[PDB]
Amino acid sequence: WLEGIRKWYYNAAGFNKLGLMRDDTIHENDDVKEAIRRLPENLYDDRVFRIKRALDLSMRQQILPKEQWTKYEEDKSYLEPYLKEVIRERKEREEWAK
Amino acid sequence: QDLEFTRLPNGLVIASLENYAPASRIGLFIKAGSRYENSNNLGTSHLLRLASSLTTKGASSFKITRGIEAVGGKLSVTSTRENMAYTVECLRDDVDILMEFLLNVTTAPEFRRWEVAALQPQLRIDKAVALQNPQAHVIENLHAAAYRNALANSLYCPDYRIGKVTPVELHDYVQNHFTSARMALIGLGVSHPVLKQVAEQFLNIRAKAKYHGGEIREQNGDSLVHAALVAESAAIGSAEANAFSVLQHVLGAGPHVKRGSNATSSLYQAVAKGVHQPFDVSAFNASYSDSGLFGFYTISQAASAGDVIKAAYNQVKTIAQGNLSNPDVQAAKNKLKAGYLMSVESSEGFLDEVGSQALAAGSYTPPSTVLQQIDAVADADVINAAKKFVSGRKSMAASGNLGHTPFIDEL
Amino acid sequence: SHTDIKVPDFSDYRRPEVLDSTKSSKESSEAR
Amino acid sequence: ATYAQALQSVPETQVSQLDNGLRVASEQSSQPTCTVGVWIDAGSRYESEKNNGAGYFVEHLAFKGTKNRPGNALEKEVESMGAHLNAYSTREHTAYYIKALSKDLPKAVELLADIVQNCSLEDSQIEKERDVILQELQENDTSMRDVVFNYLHATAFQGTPLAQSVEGPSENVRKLSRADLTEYLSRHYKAPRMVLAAAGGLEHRQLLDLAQKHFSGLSGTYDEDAVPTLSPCRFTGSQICHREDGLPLAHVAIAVEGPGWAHPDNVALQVANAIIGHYDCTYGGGAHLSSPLASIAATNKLCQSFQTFNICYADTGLLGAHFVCDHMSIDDMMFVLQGQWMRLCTSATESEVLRGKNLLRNALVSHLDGTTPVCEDIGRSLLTYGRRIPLAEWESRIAEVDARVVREVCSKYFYDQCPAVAGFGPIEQLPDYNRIRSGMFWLR
Repeated sequence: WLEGIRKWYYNAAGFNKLGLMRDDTIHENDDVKEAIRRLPENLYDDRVFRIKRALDLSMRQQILPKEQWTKYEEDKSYLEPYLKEVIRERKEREEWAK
Repeated sequence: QDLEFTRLPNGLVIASLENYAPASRIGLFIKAGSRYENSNNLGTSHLLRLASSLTTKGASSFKITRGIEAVGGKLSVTSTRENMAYTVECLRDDVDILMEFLLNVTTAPEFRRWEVAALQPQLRIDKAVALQNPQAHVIENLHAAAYRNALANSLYCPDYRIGKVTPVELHDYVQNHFTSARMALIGLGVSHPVLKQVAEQFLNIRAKAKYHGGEIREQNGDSLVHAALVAESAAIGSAEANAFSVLQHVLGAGPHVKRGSNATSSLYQAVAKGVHQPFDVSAFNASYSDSGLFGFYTISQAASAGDVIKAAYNQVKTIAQGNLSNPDVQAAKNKLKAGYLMSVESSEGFLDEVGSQALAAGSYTPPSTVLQQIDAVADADVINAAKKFVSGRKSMAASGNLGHTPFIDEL
Repeated sequence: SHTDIKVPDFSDYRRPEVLDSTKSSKESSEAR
Repeated sequence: ATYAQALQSVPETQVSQLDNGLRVASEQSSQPTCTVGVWIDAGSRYESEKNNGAGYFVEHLAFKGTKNRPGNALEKEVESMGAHLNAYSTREHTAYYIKALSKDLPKAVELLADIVQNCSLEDSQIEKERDVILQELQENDTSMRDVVFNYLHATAFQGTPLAQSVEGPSENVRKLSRADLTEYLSRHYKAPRMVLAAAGGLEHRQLLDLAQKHFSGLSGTYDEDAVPTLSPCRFTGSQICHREDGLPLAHVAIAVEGPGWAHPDNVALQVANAIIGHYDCTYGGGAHLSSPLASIAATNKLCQSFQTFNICYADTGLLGAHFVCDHMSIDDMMFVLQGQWMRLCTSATESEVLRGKNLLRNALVSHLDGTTPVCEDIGRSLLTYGRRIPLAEWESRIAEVDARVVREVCSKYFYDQCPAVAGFGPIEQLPDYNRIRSGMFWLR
């Protein structure tokens, strides 16, 4: 079943093994930075640590124990609510020109 | 046509006057000025004057800005210590657009925090610009002295609250004062039941000026002294207040002629008899629902203001004693009858007079009746008016080089 | 003051087509 | 009850003329107030270098006594009636007017005769106002905006009267006489060149009975060559760069030659300017504005302010823009400003033109709100155009606009022309005129 397949792919990717969430990985982009800038300080300052920890792991070419890995059901989509807003704003700017 | 007028059971007001003008004009007045701010959420209303043209539940900040400009309309905000005002202009073939934008700003704004934070330093601009005009220092520092809490609040955010105003305070301030009971929707070149349709559809929703007196002295580097001296007044609507309004013009509340010598201004002449050095002076008359203020505003040099203020103080003093004649008073009436009618001449200045009454009264006062109230004023009331200025406790404020400036008690 | 400021004569250098203050320069701009 | 139907119900304007050549007009409305005044075809353009400032000097003494209302007696009657009184002057036109009530018309007209007719020009007052006006110039030395345009006209319109200021040099202010003024007044103030006009709660017919009563006495004639005529004036392409680093901001003004009043393409240009619009640092739109100039300026903080003007003279004018900016931000502005001009000369869309048209509609309507600006529109239009144009006809002229019109007209008057430039303050970054001129075209 597809849900089980989504789950396996998640563990196969391995950014749970570095304690990261999904939205921590998205390609730095204009629509994204706008969304990041709008984050609150609590959620943002957590994003920075999830990253800076992970980089400190890949430098050492190590990972965390299974107890700290990110769980699929716990994969928080903290950035999409703000990002889907921004992309909506962009299409209005384009549609308004047309 | 005649000005329609009514009220809703939820306490909301509507008017309408289809003037057949090409351009409509709509204005949503309200009793949510700066007096409704406590010491904690100061600067709130200054942010709201700028918080228009931000995101809403009904539309985004981009749609509002361009959608207005695409039809060439306009959006403007005016505030007082009591009232606020959201106003538009457009062509009467474009009314329904501007309303949908107008109400989404008023009714249901979101005030998303990042837009707010990008807007905060704009306060430092709009403030410091308007404080180039030195009066704004004086008047603001004046109300801080005469009054304690409510009307002493500044329209302009103080420097320490910059970047500290939250959206939380706003939505609270919205819900706490943006109520249907306090509003008054007005439209010109527009039919009455339209605004009824809009208001019923959308707008159908849910401190004292204690006088104290005192003095402020803002020593600055400037050759000219700006100064004022006032006393407690009567609130608007009182026939008592009309007496001040007459007394305002008897003294001379600014020139009617370009570069004229203010021949009839008793103050400017009384000062001229003593002083022979460039000066200016005029009657100050502020009125409010709870209270008001009256006195005169001063402009002089650093080494001559102490003579100017005393001369003005004495000219008012003699008039309080009884030195006043009917034709002098009759002249000020002709001035006052003119000042009112000339103010409401435009659609805009009219629009401010309509809803101000509508919030402060259950019905519009026609201007002809206002003229009758002017004629009702007696000369003795104008004298007793001046007695209050002299006898009542004072409030003072200045700014400039105060090396030679007196105090209240020396006057 | 600033109103006392006035331009001097460039007519020694100006083109002959534009030495008449009373005429509109546009007519020969195409040629200039 | 549409926009067009409101234009239909606009009050038609009345006109007339006296036997002595004087023109009369009015507009009736249901107002209780009314504005009435005089508008003259006189200004500094008609002045020589030796009477430069006279027409401004008269603006003071006209309200300082007459043969029948000497001294401040005049002022006492105005304030007695509660009316206002006001004046202004231009390089072409001068006007006195009263703002008063509907009933107080026959006294308003009564004074405007005694003001124009019987200005005593007391020698004592001539020397007082002489000192005052020298004090005004020192104040206007600080009004940096007024300086630039005065520098601007000096350079665009070299060797002509239009280079002069309304106020003229301080020298002539010091070196003036009563005789110089009586010459100026006895020459220019003639009924044919003048206009009475009004608006508000009055009637045309009421105005005539007073005009004949008072204004029948004007000199409706003149000698064989007493009244001058205006020739065209020589625009030229030039620059003036008044360097003053001590001052914190930098005013700039660039422009070109204009059509004139009566030229019909003025309409299209008012749109083109309106597309660019105008900006201050107090406007809350910011980036989301429509004018891509205003959008960029609010984003990058390239400036504090700018605008778009079209000054129209008898057969020419200035067309361009004014702007304020920090000394480290000029070069960015003149690269975007010229870009938008050349953008329009090459490619403009109906949407933004339509956006501009809707602005021009509202401005004319919104400008005509009150008895005062209406009778202004009457007065000068009767001097500039000879008649008045109703908003129905303006709309009709607007209707013939589209993108094609704008591309052409701007290409006539922006593309590859020789502009006038002015600067005042730390203008070190200002591109030299060959770079300004280099950007007045594209390689596209």
